[PDB]
Amino acid sequence: IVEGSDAEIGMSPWQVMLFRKSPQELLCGASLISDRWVLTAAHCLLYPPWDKNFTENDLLVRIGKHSRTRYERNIEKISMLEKIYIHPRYNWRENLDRDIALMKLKKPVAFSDYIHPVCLPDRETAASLLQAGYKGRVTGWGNLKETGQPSVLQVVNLPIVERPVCKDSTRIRITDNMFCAGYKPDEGKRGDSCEGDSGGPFVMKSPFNNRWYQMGIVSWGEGCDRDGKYGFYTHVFRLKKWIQKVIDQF
Amino acid sequence: EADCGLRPLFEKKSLEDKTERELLESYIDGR
Amino acid sequence: DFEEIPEEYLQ
Ligand SMILES: N[C@@H](C(=O)N1CCC[C@H]1C(=O)NCc1cccc(Cl)c1)C(c1ccccc1)c1ccccc1
Ligand code: NA
Ligand code: NA
Repeated sequence: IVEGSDAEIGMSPWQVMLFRKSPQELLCGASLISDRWVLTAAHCLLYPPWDKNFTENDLLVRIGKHSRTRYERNIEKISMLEKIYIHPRYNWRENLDRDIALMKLKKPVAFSDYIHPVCLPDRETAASLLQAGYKGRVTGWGNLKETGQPSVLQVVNLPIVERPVCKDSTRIRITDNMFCAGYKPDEGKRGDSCEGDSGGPFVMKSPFNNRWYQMGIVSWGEGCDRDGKYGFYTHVFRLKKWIQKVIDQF
Repeated sequence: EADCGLRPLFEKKSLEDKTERELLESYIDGR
Repeated sequence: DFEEIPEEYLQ
């Protein structure tokens, strides 16, 4: 996260760290959506251009964390993966269209003050809140600048951007399964996701029911926090039919 | 979950985090 | 750079 701040304790209790077993290292962010299901970006798990093709046994998830590097004894929980599910139409070849994946945990995780699931949006909450100028929040342990790494989880609040501005900022083909967020060059505030924040949640707090909803997944950007560029996020509601199908079937 | 999106250390205790109001102030719809 | 996690999780 670039130009963010340190998270408060328990501020993002759905935040998940995807952790490589060997070598032991951070791989991505992710989010807790129930006691046994974790949501992330598909490119955290499968990205052939970079020879990335992780299997269940390569990975752990670490839930309840705040410090990036510490083992947070009596606070964090570490879970093994039963199964990975990648969207069947995830487009790793071109533009990261449908950049979404689910991971089922081997055993349910116990909720706590530090571990709690986020909501997924219904159609109406999505329609009400996914509007240009409305702000969401991104959290992660990724890099603090494009060209370095945080002691603790970082947080940044960013406005959703008008779709023509998103389109006109990039040469990538953008789709309805994406939205972009960030400040414009003239606005006097900045911030972005960056490398290592991939797969983490873009959340919004509904003013109707005072609950947090995950609207986006950290997906792609050109550099980090560049003027005139924006971060792009997987549109969780647009892909919710697939999420529901996987959870119901598996 | 029936209890999703309600943080133990914030919503469940009626405590606000330091910047959530920034989000609320950006939301025009429905007020 | 990361503190070693408990061996039980690497079984
Ligand atoms: N920089 C690429 C990208 O974002 N990638 C490559 C694969 C993983 C992804 C990435 O690094 N995501 C993390 C990230 C960084 C900054 C902000 C956010 Cl929100 C997320 C991106 C891209 C490459 C060249 C020109 C424009 C955009 C891309 C886009 C689509 C397809 C291929 C490359
Ligand atoms: Na364009
Ligand atoms: Na920017």
